[PDB]
Amino acid sequence: RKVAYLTFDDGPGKYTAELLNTLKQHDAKATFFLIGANVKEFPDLVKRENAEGHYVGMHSMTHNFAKLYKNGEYVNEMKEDQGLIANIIGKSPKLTRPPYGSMPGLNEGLRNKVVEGGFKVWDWTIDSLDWRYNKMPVDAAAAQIAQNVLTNATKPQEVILMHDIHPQSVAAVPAILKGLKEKGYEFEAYHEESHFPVNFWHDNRM
Amino acid sequence: RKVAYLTFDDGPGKYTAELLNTLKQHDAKATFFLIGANVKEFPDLVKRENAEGHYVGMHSMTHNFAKLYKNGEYVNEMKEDQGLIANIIGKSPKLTRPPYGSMPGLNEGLRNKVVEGGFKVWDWTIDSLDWRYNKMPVDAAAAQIAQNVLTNATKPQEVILMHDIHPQSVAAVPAILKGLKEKGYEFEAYHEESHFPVNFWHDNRM
Amino acid sequence: RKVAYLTFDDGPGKYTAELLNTLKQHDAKATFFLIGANVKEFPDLVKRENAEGHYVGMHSMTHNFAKLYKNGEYVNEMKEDQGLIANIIGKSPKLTRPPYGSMPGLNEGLRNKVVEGGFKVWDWTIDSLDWRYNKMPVDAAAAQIAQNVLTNATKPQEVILMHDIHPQSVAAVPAILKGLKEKGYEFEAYHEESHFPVNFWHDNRM
Amino acid sequence: RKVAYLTFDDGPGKYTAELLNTLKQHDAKATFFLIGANVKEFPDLVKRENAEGHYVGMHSMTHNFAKLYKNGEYVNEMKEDQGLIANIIGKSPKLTRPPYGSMPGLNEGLRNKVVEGGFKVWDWTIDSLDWRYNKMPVDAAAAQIAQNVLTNATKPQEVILMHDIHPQSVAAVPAILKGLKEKGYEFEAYHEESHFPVNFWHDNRM
Ligand SMILES: N=C(N)NCCC[C@H](N)C(=O)NO
Ligand SMILES: [Zn+2]
Ligand SMILES: [Zn+2]
Ligand SMILES: [Zn+2]
Ligand SMILES: [Zn+2]
Repeated sequence: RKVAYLTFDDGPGKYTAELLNTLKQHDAKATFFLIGANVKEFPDLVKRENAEGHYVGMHSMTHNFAKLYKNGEYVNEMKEDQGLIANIIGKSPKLTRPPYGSMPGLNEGLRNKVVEGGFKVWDWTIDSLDWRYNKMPVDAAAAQIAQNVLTNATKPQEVILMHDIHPQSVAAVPAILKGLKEKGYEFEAYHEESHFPVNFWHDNRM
Repeated sequence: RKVAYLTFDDGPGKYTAELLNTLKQHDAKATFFLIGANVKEFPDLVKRENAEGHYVGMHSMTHNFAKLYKNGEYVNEMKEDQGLIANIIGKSPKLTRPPYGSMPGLNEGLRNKVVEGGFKVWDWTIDSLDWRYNKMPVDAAAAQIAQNVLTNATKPQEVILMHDIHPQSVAAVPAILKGLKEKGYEFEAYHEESHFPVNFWHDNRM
Repeated sequence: RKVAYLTFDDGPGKYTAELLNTLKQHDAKATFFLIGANVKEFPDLVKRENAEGHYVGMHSMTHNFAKLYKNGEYVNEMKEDQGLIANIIGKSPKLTRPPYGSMPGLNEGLRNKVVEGGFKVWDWTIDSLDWRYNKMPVDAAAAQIAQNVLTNATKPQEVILMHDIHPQSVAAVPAILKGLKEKGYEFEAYHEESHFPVNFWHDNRM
Repeated sequence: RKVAYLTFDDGPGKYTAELLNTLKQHDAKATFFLIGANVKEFPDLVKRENAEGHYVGMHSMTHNFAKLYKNGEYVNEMKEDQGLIANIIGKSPKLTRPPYGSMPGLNEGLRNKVVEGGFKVWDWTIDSLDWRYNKMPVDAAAAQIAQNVLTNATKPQEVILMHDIHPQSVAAVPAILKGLKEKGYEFEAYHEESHFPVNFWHDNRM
């Protein structure tokens, strides 16, 4: 079975509800990796993401490279971001998404602390590259991002990276949902029991 | 449609002429990010890079993290570097490659300055790790450096980070050239007219 | 009659148990040079190395060059390390493995004191370089590290230097085991009564 | 095609005239790498070595790892040793043999200085392991030593590392000298305009 894991970073944002509506019409499940401050400011959308069948994961508190990796705060920020989400959805997620991917920031020491604290790490297999088209005419941008994604969809499992804080990304998800559904894909959320490694370190403990 | 951008950093140096011959024999173009100290010491090598169809960009004066980022000399140092390079080749190139990468050093202050100065910032999407392989037989090191590069070229555009100031790096270039070619890359150089963003801050202004 | 002596340094550590299993699966015996702080923290791992047919040697307390050599605490530290290990496994090992190798730390005075104290000193005849491969996917590093050891085993007795305190290192050992055994090596531990000299000073009193 | 390049280090010494007699007795030609202070002390042996058709090359002034490599004095000591030898044999040898081998002592920087100062660098392809048997019965010691050597002789050219300051090494030579004539080998000395690379770095500028 060819599965497509849509993943969404740095949320929630002002386009998130738009996106949740779009995904529901297509009976598509997804994963969100939320930043701490956005959880505080959008508790509703967070509750809604869970309620509508999507996995809710963490993406830290600061999204600051020096704190997370150089100063080794990764696991602490994931844990605090875990609390905020637990307070809303009533369960403590295990799946983290490292800001800026895990390579090279998540060294051998921190990778131990992630395993030792119960967390999994998921990077991705596809960069939609949606940030390139920021502040550009949404329509044209989005269809380009769909190209970025659709034409790299090759292997049975695919973990796609998108940012639902950007309009062109959210706008792209329509056209990505059609073309992937074509090539035999299914759009599921990440399931914690069904975990399989997807990380730049090929580190199978996460 | 696939294009690989070999980029060589910290040069020019005593191996740089050898690399220039290898590039020319294979009809391949690359990009060089130079430390001004070497611009001065090897001005003929700078002049030849530009003359053989390669891009000549800046990589600062001091290559000192503290001066560049903590003290905020990045844009200064890149313009000094720019001036020196112009005197030799007649162009004031706009592309900068930050020492130690942009993340975490190029903060938002400097990033604004970069844009207000009309400069451009390239990081990389493939790290050859070439300079680390310096405690082994050069040919064996070059094999492992090619292997790194060859097995990470997946995207239609790869910005491969190397350093022309180490023997194992230049020795690695032929295997690299041959491999990517079988995978379908061309080895164009950077063109300023065709700039597409490549940093770690996902800042598509630079 | 060819014999590979796998040696692991700076342990025990969080991957030592996994490595201990993997040795067991292949009936291979090895040698562990331990740091005193680690000996104190993982006492049961020490016991398990010993109880499984491995030689348990010393690698100082501080792994601090200036304290060991410029200050001459080498024999002191290896003696305290010996004391700590004996309390666990019942025997006072004699063999030490110098942090940073013996050249040039183990000066003549210290080499004399080594011999006066009944200690033996081993450096190695093959550097895996394993610990340098900590910025790449762990499988990939492990394959390069295997390649290193395999392509350098040519002498009837080879002492391979590794570190069991790194994931890529422990991941390299299976491919190292298979390979050397293709080349007809068997994997013994160090044996006190069968001591032969292996050091950079060519001092056959050690 | 058969060639065996016997090389002897750290000379001249007490047994060098014996060795020189042994080689002459077998029409064998060899290579000596001389330490500076031994050249000062044994001018006749140095003179005699050149006069009888063997190559005379340098092996440094101090034979000191930290001065040569860490403090970067290698080339200076080789040039100084070179002067001493020129003052006796009326030419300046190009071939140096690094104390302790070139790996990892001779880094990329020092390998440039050696290239630039006009010097070549020969390691070896066979370690006699002669130093193991020091202060042991010269008879048995030598026989073992011929064995280590003869055993690993299989490639068209061999560069054997021996030490003519040791009695067992010298005594071993008769047994080696036609252990190798049968296998085919002929015993030539090194000649500069016939130079081919034999170095642990596989650096072919050397
Ligand atoms: N100490 C270091 N080299 N830092 C690691 C990254 C260096 C960066 N690729 C660079 O400066 N390239 O020129
Ligand atoms: Zn993010
Ligand atoms: Zn640099
Ligand atoms: Zn160590
Ligand atoms: Zn020597």
